[PDB]
Amino acid sequence: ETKCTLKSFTVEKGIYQTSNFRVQPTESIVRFPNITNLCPFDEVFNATRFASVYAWNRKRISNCVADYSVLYNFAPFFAFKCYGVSPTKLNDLCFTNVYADSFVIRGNEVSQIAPGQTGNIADYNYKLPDDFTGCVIAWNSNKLDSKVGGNYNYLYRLFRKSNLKPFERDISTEIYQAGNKPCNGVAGFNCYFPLRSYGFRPTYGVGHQPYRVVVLSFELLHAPATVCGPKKSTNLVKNKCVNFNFNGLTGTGVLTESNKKFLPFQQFGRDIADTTDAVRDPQTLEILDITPCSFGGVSVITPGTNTSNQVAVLYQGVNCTEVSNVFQTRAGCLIGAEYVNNSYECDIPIGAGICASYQTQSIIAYTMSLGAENSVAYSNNSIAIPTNFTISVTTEILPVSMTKTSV
Amino acid sequence: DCTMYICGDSTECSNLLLQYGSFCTQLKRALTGIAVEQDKNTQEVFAQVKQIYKTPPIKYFGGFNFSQILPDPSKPSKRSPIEDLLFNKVTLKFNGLTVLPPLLTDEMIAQYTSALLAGTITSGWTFGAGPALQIPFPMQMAYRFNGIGVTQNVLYENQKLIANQFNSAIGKIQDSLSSTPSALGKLQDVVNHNAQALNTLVKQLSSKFGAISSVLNDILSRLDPPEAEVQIDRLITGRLQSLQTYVTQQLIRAAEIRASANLAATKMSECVLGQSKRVDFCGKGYHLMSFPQSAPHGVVFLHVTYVPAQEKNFTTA
Amino acid sequence: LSRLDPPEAEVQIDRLITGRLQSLQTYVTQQLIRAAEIRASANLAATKMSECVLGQSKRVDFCGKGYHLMSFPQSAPHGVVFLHVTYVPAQEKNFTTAPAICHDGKAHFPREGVFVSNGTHWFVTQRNFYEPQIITTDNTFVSGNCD
Amino acid sequence: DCTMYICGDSTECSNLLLQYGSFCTQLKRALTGIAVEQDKNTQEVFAQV
Amino acid sequence: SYTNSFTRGVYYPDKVFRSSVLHSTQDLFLPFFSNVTWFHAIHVDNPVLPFNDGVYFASTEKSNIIRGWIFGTTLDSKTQSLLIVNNATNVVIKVCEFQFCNDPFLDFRVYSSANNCTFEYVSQPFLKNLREFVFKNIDGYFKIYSKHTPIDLPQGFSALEPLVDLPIGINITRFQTLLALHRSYLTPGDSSSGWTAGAAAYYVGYLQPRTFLLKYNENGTITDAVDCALDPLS
Ligand SMILES: *[C@@H]1O[C@H](CO)[C@@H](O)[C@H](O)[C@H]1NC(C)=O
Ligand SMILES: *[C@@H]1O[C@H](CO)[C@@H](O)[C@H](O)[C@H]1NC(C)=O
Ligand SMILES: *[C@@H]1O[C@H](CO)[C@@H](O)[C@H](O)[C@H]1NC(C)=O
Ligand SMILES: *[C@@H]1O[C@H](CO)[C@@H](O)[C@H](O)[C@H]1NC(C)=O
Ligand SMILES: *[C@@H]1O[C@H](CO)[C@@H](O)[C@H](O)[C@H]1NC(C)=O
Ligand SMILES: *[C@@H]1O[C@H](CO)[C@@H](O)[C@H](O)[C@H]1NC(C)=O
Ligand SMILES: *[C@@H]1O[C@H](CO)[C@@H](O)[C@H](O)[C@H]1NC(C)=O
Ligand SMILES: *[C@@H]1O[C@H](CO)[C@@H](O)[C@H](O)[C@H]1NC(C)=O
Ligand SMILES: *[C@@H]1O[C@H](CO)[C@@H](O)[C@H](O)[C@H]1NC(C)=O
Repeated sequence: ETKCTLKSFTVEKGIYQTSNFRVQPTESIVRFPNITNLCPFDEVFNATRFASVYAWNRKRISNCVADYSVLYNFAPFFAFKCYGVSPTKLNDLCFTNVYADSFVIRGNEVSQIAPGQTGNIADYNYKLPDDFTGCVIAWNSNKLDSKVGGNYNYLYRLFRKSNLKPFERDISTEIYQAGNKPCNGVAGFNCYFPLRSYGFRPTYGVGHQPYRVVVLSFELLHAPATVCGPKKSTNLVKNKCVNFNFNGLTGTGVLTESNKKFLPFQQFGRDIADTTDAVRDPQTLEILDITPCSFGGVSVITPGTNTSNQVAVLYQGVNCTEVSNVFQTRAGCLIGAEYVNNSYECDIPIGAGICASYQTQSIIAYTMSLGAENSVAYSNNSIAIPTNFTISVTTEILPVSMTKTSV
Repeated sequence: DCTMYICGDSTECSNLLLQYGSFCTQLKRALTGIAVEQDKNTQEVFAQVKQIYKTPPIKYFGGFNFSQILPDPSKPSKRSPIEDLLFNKVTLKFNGLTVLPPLLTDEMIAQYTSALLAGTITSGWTFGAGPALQIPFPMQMAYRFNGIGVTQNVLYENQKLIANQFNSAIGKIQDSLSSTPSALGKLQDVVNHNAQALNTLVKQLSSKFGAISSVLNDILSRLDPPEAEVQIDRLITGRLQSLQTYVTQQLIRAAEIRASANLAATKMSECVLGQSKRVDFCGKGYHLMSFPQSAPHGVVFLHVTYVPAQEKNFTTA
Repeated sequence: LSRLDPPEAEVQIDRLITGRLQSLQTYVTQQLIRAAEIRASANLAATKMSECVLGQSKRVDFCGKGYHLMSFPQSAPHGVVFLHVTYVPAQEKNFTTAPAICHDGKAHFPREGVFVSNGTHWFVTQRNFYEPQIITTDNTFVSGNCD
Repeated sequence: DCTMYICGDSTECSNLLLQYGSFCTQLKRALTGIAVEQDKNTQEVFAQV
Repeated sequence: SYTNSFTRGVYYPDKVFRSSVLHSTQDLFLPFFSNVTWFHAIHVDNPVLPFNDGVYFASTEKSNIIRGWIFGTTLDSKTQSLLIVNNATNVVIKVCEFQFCNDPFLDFRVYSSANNCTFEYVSQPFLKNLREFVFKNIDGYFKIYSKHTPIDLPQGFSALEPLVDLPIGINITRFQTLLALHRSYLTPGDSSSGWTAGAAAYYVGYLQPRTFLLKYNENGTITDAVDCALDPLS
């Protein structure tokens, strides 16, 4: 690694920094607040009495977390057809409003509740838009909406001047003026009643029994969305740097207990360097401090390939309690060398007064010696007078000029 | 570390940063050069002596008192009261910014200072030009007075007065340093500048640099890879420029500190390890001797100056 | 300029020019810093040449470690090597020292050097070489009594 | 002055520069330090007496 | 009338904790030592006030004098207006497109004849008895800041906490206060009222975009605040 960093094959003697040591997270946790406001989907699909097809019951759903799974608590429905969206990823998006339109129709008229298709139901009673992005569910309700004598309470419009518009309701009971003869509120020739009744009876087959159809249409206007899917949750982790996703605040670190009492309106805290230091738990009222785990820099203390190949590793600025003689210093922690107790001349600097060398054998690590020890006897009646002279030469090398270059 | 400073826990970001070139290969090399230079500057001023000297057990040099500059055996840390006062007055985990402690700690520099003090008190100037020569302190003072032109009689006769004046000056210099709170300004300004530079380099990560957000995960979790590769490039370029200007400031300040350390070593060699004939290079006035004192990021020289006074008019020919 | 069209390659050329200018401004800054460093080093070397080779200086370690005598320069493709001749004392010996000598009621002090004693004897010597000489009036001066 | 040199008489340009961080702050701090240093260098040579 | 707000009108700019640090932020605040309107003699001749950049409602009412608030655009037909009605133990917040009269009043909830509702946000009720409220609407989020502090505006310091925030955005340009009386004046479109009761005074102060430097102590509460275009020392 040192040869790759220095881009050479014969490294010299010294300490060289190559890379940095990083602890990778094992798991990943995601904590979001509780799910409380379940939208009233149960009261729409499991109601007591549904309305007619022309007077289709419309309910608006907003400001609530919509659990799209409670929709599959019963399961014989043949028409769970979603248009423009997928029935699986419905929990991976959010919409501003949810319009639920429920109505009872015949069995042969279930296919008519679809964008583009025409007939007798989706022409004068309840028409769907062409670019409809939603879900149409339909299920049989023979046991609940069929009487032996006849359930003539459900009405349906058969005649009308012109077709309806997308999401339009008509509750008029005026006589259909078929011919040129002006009708005077009475029924007869060229004057027919538009609203007819259903003869729902249990003796019917499978195409004329009462079928309940619900249409869930999603609206995503420019207004902020208030209907999101159910958020997931996980468990907590202690004494280990993992990936936390606390209510949008995403990061990597160790979540440790502390005594940083937060205020009821705030959820997280930033330090002086604007770095996130503490964050509340979206489940329990308890403050958790975020701490970076083992992180620093690795350095190879190599004596050079000229002598030998035994090298030593040094993690700088990080304790080596977590992830070859291990020894802890004040400038880091070195492995591959043994701490010697006798101070010698410093050869390879490490830090905090520790130097490495080759004893000759293995890499050593010793406190650097500042020099020898010599204490002269100070006396007010003694002196040291020289006798001999020595003429020595001293070399002092100093650069003068540089390499004149131009681009 | 540009792999962590610019790219916070992202592999594609590191792959794109490796494409920029070898900016980090020279940035971390210049930083290591600055570190080696700062570790070497601490050895040209304090490590001039070859052998460590000690003070005699009898603390009677002839009338003078050096209790404030010699190490105190009561305190576990081997320092002097002046060094303790200077140490208790200098007020000292990130996204890839580490700090390396120096090689020579506050104890080895203290031992070097004590050795230099012993050499300049007991031996005089012979400890810095060859073998150490024992000599009484009053005779060293007579030598230093004769070196500037003053005869040795005024010292051999009025020795008690000079000793009392030196003791009074040594006692008053502590109060003078403790009175003005801005005395240790040259040692605090460098630490303040380093702290401000580090805090600014860390804080500038929150800047948008023209992008939508500063965190890469928010960009890469709200947009598309083809539309979230130019917003990451803006942040990469901004952080690279913010690190390049930081490296430039560090280089300029390292050159300034190198010049200051060279000047300090020259003054240590020409004032402590001997007497110089320069005017204001070893104190304002007639220099006699100089005592060094360590400090977490510098050295304090106490220069003893002999100043004439109470002059009178006379006729000259 | 051969794969992409002019109106869409202009932004790429602009980005390349910006990158190559940013990579060159830093080089110019490094060159300026190193040129200032070399200028300071050359000024120091010229000062040492003038104060060590072209004369003798009284500085301690500015013309070599010890007592400077002379200096010889030597050229080098990018610098200069100064060879400083240093006089170092050695083979020191212990002697008894005294500030002055009281004789005839007067305290005499030495002119140059100090009084050394080796046992029931006193001589005058210099501060750099042991040369025992009899205490005479030439190398001594009276400055009062020994009171 | 960063506000006038880069964002001359443009409020939107100043708002866009504000998100760039403390580059202008450190630049003006370095300029003030240079000014103080140049004002101090004139007192170490002429104001010795 | 017109009085001065010496050192009040501050709130938490964001939902983040800070400990013994200084934070400078460019937000929408009320300038210290400014000219705020003190309408104490207007006992319901009460034109609606604008809602350009938020309002600073200060109340020293004796006991349950303020009954709610109205925030509209034009107070006409088909105009989204957010109404808040504070009852004894419950509050009702809705957004109605119905037209309102000159001075809506509560007597038991007949405010106007027209009725049309789009959304509803009922929650916990909001309300030497100083009550400060700061109402703003940014990023489509109608935020309110509430504080109940004992004691006119004194020279003390008290921050405003972001109690409630509603995800709804309207071009709010109106402001209506709701008083209380016992004279039993029905309002089927009435335009005048009045009854001998306690002191009624609603402060109105317009916010401005300014940079404020807040100091957060070890407990994470705002104790010191500095404006940046007031005094040279600031
Ligand atoms: C979420 O529900 C769990 C289990 O009922 C409960 O312990 C926890 O306190 C709830 N969280 C909140 C914020 O109410
Ligand atoms: C390796 O060691 C040999 C023997 O001392 C020496 O001649 C040579 O210069 C050394 N090379 C390096 C690169 O240190
Ligand atoms: C490293 O951890 C050990 C075990 O707790 C501790 O004794 C030592 O002081 C630590 N060193 C540093 C530098 O934190
Ligand atoms: C030096 O001064 C200190 C404090 O003033 C005193 O305790 C000590 O005894 C003195 N030493 C001598 C030798 O006078
Ligand atoms: C010498 O005489 C001058 C002129 O009268 C006077 O100003 C000065 O103070 C005198 N010097 C002393 C030491 O008295
Ligand atoms: C002088 O005497 C002392 C004490 O006996 C001794 O340590 C020292 O070496 C002597 N000096 C010489 C030059 O012999
Ligand atoms: C001291 O040295 C002198 C000089 O040679 C010599 O004459 C004398 O005898 C010496 N003293 C003793 C006691 O030997
Ligand atoms: C506030 O405005 C009113 C009317 O414009 C004026 O009479 C009053 O003096 C102003 N007060 C201050 C403090 O400006
Ligand atoms: C009126 O106050 C009562 C008493 O708490 C409360 O139960 C009721 O919900 C309130 N109604 C409205 C419309 O605020």
